Amino acid sequence: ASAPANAVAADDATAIALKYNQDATKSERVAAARPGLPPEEQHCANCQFMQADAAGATDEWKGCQLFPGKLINVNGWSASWTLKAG
Ligand code: SF4
Repeated sequence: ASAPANAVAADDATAIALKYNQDATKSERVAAARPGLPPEEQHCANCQFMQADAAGATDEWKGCQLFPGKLINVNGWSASWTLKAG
């Protein structure tokens, strides 16, 4: 439940550029509708680019390639998601 001290801020420069919503339920994913899988089934957990092996990862909060020294919620989402197809 509780967010980690280093939660990626939704309003971080990176989160802005990426449109990282932190919550997939509220996420613009619905509109952004990335290819691969329907928006409802998209979140960081399924993201090709996610560093699961983040230095400090935990189940709810994994690392994103572009967001070092913070963690993104696995049930969050951003624009450059891409369904894990590799
Ligand atoms: S690139 Fe992937 S892991 Fe990183 S914030 Fe976007 S959806 Fe999440």
